[PDB]
Amino acid sequence: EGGQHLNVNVLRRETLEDAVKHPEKYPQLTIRVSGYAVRFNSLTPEQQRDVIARTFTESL
Repeated sequence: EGGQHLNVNVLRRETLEDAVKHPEKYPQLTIRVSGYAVRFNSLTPEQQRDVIARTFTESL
C-alpha cells in the first residue's frame, strides 16, 4: 500500500527553542501539529512543550 497523508516539517529543535525565547522574532512561524498547522506563538507553554518533545528525525 503506502502511507496516506503526511505533515511535513523541516526544522531544527533549537530553532523552536529560540522561538520560545523570543516570539517577536518569528511572527509567521508555522508548524504542522497533528493534521493542521498553527503559528508557534499561538500555542500555550504546555502545548509548546508537547511539540518540542516530539521526535525530530535526523539525517541518516
